[PDB]
Amino acid sequence: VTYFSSRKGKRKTVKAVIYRFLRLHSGLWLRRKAGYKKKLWKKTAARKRRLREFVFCNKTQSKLLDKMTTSFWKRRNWYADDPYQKYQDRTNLKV
Amino acid sequence: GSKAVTRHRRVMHFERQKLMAVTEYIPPKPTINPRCLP
Amino acid sequence: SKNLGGKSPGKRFGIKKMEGHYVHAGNILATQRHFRWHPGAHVGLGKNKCLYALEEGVVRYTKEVYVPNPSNSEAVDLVTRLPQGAVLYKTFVHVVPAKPEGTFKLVAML
Amino acid sequence: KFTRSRIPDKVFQPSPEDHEKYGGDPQYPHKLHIVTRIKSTKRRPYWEKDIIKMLGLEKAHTPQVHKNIPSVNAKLKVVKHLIRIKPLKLPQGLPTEEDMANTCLKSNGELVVRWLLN
Amino acid sequence: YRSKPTHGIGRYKHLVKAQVR
Amino acid sequence: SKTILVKMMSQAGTGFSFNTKRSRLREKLTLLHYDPVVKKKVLFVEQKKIRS
Amino acid sequence: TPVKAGRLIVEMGGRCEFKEVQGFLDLVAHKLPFPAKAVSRETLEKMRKDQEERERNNQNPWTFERIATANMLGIRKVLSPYDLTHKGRYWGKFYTPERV
Amino acid sequence: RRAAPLGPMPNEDIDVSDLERLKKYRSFDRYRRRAEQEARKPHWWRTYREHFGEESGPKDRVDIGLPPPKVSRTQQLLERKQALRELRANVEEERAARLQTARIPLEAVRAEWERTCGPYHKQRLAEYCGLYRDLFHGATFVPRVPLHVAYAVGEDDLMPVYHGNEVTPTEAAQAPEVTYEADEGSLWTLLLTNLDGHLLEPDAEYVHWLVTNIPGNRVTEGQETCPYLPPFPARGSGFHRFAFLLFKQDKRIDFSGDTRPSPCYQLAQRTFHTFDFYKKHQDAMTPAGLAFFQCRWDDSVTRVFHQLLDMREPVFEFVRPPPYHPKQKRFPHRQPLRYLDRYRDSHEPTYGIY
RNA sequence: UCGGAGUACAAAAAACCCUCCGAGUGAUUUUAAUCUAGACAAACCAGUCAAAAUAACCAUAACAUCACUUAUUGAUCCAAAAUUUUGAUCAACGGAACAAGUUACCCUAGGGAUAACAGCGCAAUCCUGUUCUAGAGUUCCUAUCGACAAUAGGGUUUACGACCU
RNA sequence: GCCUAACGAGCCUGGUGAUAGCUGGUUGUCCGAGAAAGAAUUUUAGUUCAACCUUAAAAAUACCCCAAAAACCCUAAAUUCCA
Ligand SMILES: Nc1nc2c(ncn2[C@@H]2O[C@H](COP(=O)(O)O)[C@@H](O)[C@H]2O)c(=O)[nH]1
Ligand SMILES: [Mg+2]
Ligand SMILES: [Mg+2]
Ligand SMILES: [Mg+2]
Ligand SMILES: [Mg+2]
Ligand SMILES: [Mg+2]
Ligand SMILES: [Mg+2]
Ligand SMILES: [Mg+2]
Ligand SMILES: [Mg+2]
Ligand SMILES: [Mg+2]
Ligand SMILES: [Mg+2]
Ligand SMILES: [Mg+2]
Ligand SMILES: [Mg+2]
Ligand SMILES: [Mg+2]
Ligand SMILES: [Mg+2]
Ligand SMILES: [Mg+2]
Ligand SMILES: [Mg+2]
Ligand SMILES: [Mg+2]
Ligand SMILES: [Mg+2]
Ligand SMILES: [Mg+2]
Ligand SMILES: [Mg+2]
Ligand SMILES: [Mg+2]
Ligand SMILES: [Mg+2]
Ligand SMILES: [Mg+2]
Ligand SMILES: [Mg+2]
Ligand SMILES: [Mg+2]
Ligand SMILES: [Mg+2]
Ligand SMILES: [Mg+2]
Ligand SMILES: [Mg+2]
Repeated sequence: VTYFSSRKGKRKTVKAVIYRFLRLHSGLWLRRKAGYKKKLWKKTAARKRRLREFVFCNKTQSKLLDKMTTSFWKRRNWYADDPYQKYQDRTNLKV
Repeated sequence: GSKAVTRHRRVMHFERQKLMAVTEYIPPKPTINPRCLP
Repeated sequence: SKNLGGKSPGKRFGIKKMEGHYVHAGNILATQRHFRWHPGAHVGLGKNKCLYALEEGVVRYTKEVYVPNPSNSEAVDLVTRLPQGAVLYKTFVHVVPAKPEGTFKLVAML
Repeated sequence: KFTRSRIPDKVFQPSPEDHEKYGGDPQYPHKLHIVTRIKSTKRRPYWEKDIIKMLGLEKAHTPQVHKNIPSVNAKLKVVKHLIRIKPLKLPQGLPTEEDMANTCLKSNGELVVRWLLN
Repeated sequence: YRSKPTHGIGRYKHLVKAQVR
Repeated sequence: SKTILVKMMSQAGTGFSFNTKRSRLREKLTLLHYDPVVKKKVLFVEQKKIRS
Repeated sequence: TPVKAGRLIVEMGGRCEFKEVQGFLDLVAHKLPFPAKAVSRETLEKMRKDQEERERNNQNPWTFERIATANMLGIRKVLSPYDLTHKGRYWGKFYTPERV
Repeated sequence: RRAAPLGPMPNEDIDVSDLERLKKYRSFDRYRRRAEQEARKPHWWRTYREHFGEESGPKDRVDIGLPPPKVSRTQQLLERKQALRELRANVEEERAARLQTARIPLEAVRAEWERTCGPYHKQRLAEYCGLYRDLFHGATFVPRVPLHVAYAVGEDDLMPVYHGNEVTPTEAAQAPEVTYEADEGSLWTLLLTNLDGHLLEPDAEYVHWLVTNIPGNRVTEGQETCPYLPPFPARGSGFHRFAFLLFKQDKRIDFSGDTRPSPCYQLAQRTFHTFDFYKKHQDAMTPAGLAFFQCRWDDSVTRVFHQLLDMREPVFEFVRPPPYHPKQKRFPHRQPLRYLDRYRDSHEPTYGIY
C-alpha cells in the first residue's frame, strides 16, 4: 500500500480489495466464498449452497481492508435500486 | 532426562530422600532385655 | 523411511453438551465416528452420526434397552444369537423440552 | 503427569484418641476456623495458588477467620499442607457492639472481649 | 463412563462367542 | 477402467445442463433428472463430453 | 522375558529336603541378573509373615503409604502416581523388602 | 478408577461360561417382548421415564365409589367353562373358523363389556383424559353403573355421548336423555361440568345442568338445581371437556347455597368446584357414573354468547413462542448476508436524518 | 498432501527421519432440489451438520448405496465455456506462469544457533579386576586357563551428544 | 597470467543515503502493569494470524466447584460439565 503517493502525496488504495469485496456503511465487509466456481460436479448440494452463499469478515480482516482502502469507499452511498441499501445500516446492536 | 526404570539406582530427589528417611522402619524396643530377664 | 502418512489432525470427535445444559433446537449435542451415544427423545441423527437437539430444553443421558430395526441384518443376527436372559443396553441422549408449545391469547372480543 | 490429588475420605475419619490428643470435643464440633499461612505458594501449583488467594491468606503469619462448613473445608483440605488451623475459642462469649474496639486474639486460639481494662 | 457405577452396562460381546478328541 | 465426465442437458426445451461421471465403455447416457426451471421430472440426454 | 520382583523363575519338587536344592539353586540365583534366592513354601510363608509383622508393629506413626495417600506436605509433586501402589517399597526395578 | 454398581447389574445372572448349553431365543419378537418387559422395571440408574414424566411413579389413589359386585368365582368359572365347551362342541362354528367366514354380534359384545369390564376401561380413559386430575385432584372411582347419554338432533337422529366422544354444540343445544338401571328405592344426582372454558379462573369449572334428588331412573321428575345451558367454547381454544357425573345418595339432601335461579345466565354464579361440592356432600353422595365428551367451536356458539349470555364472542388464537436468536455480534464471522435480517425490527427502510 | 490404529489408557488438542495399514478410485440405481432457524470445528482460507417451509413421486422415505467409509483431493488469476460449466503428480500438494550443474580462482553478511581439532557428558565400543563352576589340564575347577552368566570400577580408541569458543 | 603495489575481470564519477530476514549502536528521573511459542509460509536467522499481555470503555457474571452425567473386551494418576 502506498501511504504517500508520488504525484499528489495522498494515500492510494489497492484495487484487488474493491474488486473482490464490498464494504457496508456499518463497518462490515462482504465477500464471496472461495471456490464457488471450481469443480461443482465433485461437491455436494449443501456444499455448493455454502459456496454460493455470501459471508462476512471479522474484525482483523475488516481492519486490514479499511487500512488498505481509502476513505472514498467508506462514504455513504445512495444508489438507485441498490440491493444492499437495506443492509447498509445496523439495528438492535446492544454493545 | 532419564527413563522411569534405569540401572544406576536413579538417584532420588531430595524431598523423596527425606520422606524415605522419615518413614524408615523403627523396630519395637522393649524396656528390659528378655534374654537374661527371668 | 517405511512409515509414511501417519500425520493426521484430530477430528474433535467428542461430547459437546453434558447433562443439565440448556440447549436450543439445532444445537449439536455430540459428534462421533462410531455409534457411542445413541439419540433418544427429541434428538436427531445426522448422516455423519452426529446428534443434534430437535427441541429446546435440558440435555439428559440415560441407560436404556436396545431394540434394533428388523431391517438391520447384523443387529438382528446378534439379537437372535443373544442368550435367553441377555438384553442389550445402550446410552441414549435426550432433550427434555422446557418451553410449552404455545399459549391461547385473546385476539379480538367480537 | 502431575495433576491434582484426590484425598480419600478415610483420612478425615477421626480416631477416638485424636480428640484427647488434640483437645477437641468428640461430640460438639467447633464453630470457626482460625487459619494461618505458614509456607509459600512458590514452587506450588497454580490451583493451590488460587485457593490460597480466594481464602484470603495472601500475607503469611496473619490469621483469618472462616466458617466450619464443608464448602470451605474442601479448599482447606486442598491446601492443608500450607496452613495451620485452630478452633476459635470464646471464653467470654461473642463480642457485642460495645466491645468491638477492646477485643484481642490471644495466640492460644481464643478471642478475649475485654482487653486492657484501663 | 469408567468411574461411574453404571460402567459396562452395554457389555454384550461376552454374551455371544462368534469370532475332536 | 477410466471414467468420463459428460455434460447432459434437459429435454424440456429449457436450457439446463449438469455434469455426470460415466464409464467410457457404456452407451449414450440418458436419465430422469429433476429440472427446477420447469420443476418437473425431466428426461436428460448426453450431448457433450467435457473431461476424460 | 521381562520378570518383575516376586516372580518365580524355576520351580522344583520331589522327595528331597530343602538344604540340597537351596545349595545348588543359590548359584543359579546369584548368576541371575536380578537378585534372587532359593526359597520354599515354608521360607516364602515365613518371609511374608515377617514382613506383615514388621509393617504391623512399625513404631513411627509416619509411613510412606499414609503420607502418599493423604498428600502430606504436598509430597505427590515429587512422588509418582505409581507410588500410591508401590507404597515406597519399589523404586524403579529395585525392590527393598526392608522398607515396610 | 472403578466404582461399585448401586444394585444388581442387568446381565449378571446368566453364566458366561458354557454358552452352548444355554437356551437362546431365535425370535426378534421374543427379544422385543423381553426388552419391553425389562424396560418397565424401576431401574436404579437414570432411565427415560424419570426424566420424561412417569407422573410421580406409583400413586396411592383414594377410591371413592361403590364396592365391586360380589360374584361367586367358582360358579362363574364353571359356567364359563360349560359355555365354552358347548360352543366348542358345535361343528358349524369350526367350519366357519376354518373357512374364514365368521361374524360377531357386536351389540351383545358391547353390552357384555359394559356389564363386566366396561367400568375399568372407562376409568382408565378418564385417567388418560384427566377427569380425576381436575375434579377431585387425588381420587379415582370406578364407574360401576352404566350411563347412556344421548342428544336429539331431530325426530329420528340421536347422537350418543360415549367416554371421550366429540359432540358439537349444535347437537348439544338441547337437554340430553340419560338412561341407567336402578331400582325404585335410591336417589341420584346428575351434574354436567365444563372443565375448560372459564375465562377468569383456571382452577374453576362451569356447570351446565345440575339435577338432584332423582328417584330411580326418572330424571325429569327430579328437581333441577341448575337449568341446562348449551356448550359455549371459545373459537380459538377448542376441544373443551364436558362430563356428566352421576352420584348415588342415601338421604334426601336439601341445599340452599348451591341453588341456582331459573335464568342462571350469570357466569359469576356459574362457577363451580367439584372438590368443594363433594366435600360438602361427602356423607351421602358417592360417584357411580361418568360420561365425558369433547366439544369444539361452531356457528351455534355465537348465538349462546350473544342472545343468552349477553356478551361479545371472545376469539383466541394459538400463538407460538418467538424464535430464539443469539446475541448480535459486532463482526459476525462467516455468517450469511441475511444475518442482519434476523434482528431487523421491521421490513421498512428507515431514514434517520435524510 | 489426506485418512485409520498406538504413542495420546477416561471431554478436546498434542510432536519426532516414532511402530504399522492405506488413499490420488472403482461398481450399481433410489440421479440424490430450492430456501433458512440453530449448532460442531477452526488463526484465516477452508470443511461439517441441520429443525421448519416450498417443487415431483408412496398420497408412510428419500442421508444416493457398497468396497474397515474415514481419505479418494487443489486457492486466486487466466484460458477455453456460451447462461452455465470445465481446465494442473501447481505431488515442493495454502500452489512463483515459465529458470540446471560446478567453483580447491572464489567474494560478502553472519553462526559455536551448526560440523572437522581440542575440552566436557554417557560408556554402545574398549580396559580392568573380583562372584559363579561346567570343562581343559594323565586322576584334580581355580599351578596355568576357563564357555553360558553376575557385580563394580577407569575414561586411552571409535561411535553418540552439539555445551565453551 | 598482465592491463600503475588488492584483476575469475582496472580505477574515478554518477545512479547512491543501492539493498540487506545479517552484525553492531541507539543518549534524563521516577512510577504501574507485564509476555517462552498453536497454525501457515522457497518457511523454521523472518513475517501474518490465533492464544496471552498493555492503556481506555461498557456491562455481568467469573475461578473452587458436592450430587447426577460422559462406550462399547481389561484398564491407574485423573479430566469435561455444573449447585
Ligand atoms: N492449466 C491451467 N493453467 C493455468 C491455470 N492458471 C494459470 N495457468 C497458467 O496458464 C498457462 C497455460 O499455458 P499452457 O501450459 O496451457 O501452455 C501456464 O503458464 C499456467 O501456469 C489453471 O488453472 N490451469
Ligand atoms: Mg523425563
Ligand atoms: Mg494419529
Ligand atoms: Mg498434527
Ligand atoms: Mg546377580
Ligand atoms: Mg375367575
Ligand atoms: Mg467452538
Ligand atoms: Mg425438512
Ligand atoms: Mg512450498
Ligand atoms: Mg507448504
Ligand atoms: Mg492444512
Ligand atoms: Mg588444482
Ligand atoms: Mg568472510
Ligand atoms: Mg554449541
Ligand atoms: Mg537452538
Ligand atoms: Mg565427530
Ligand atoms: Mg569433539
Ligand atoms: Mg577448551
Ligand atoms: Mg554415548
Ligand atoms: Mg562407568
Ligand atoms: Mg575335565
Ligand atoms: Mg538442543
Ligand atoms: Mg590496482
Ligand atoms: Mg541499509
Ligand atoms: Mg531469515
Ligand atoms: Mg511493577
Ligand atoms: Mg521470564
Ligand atoms: Mg462432580
Ligand atoms: Mg459454575
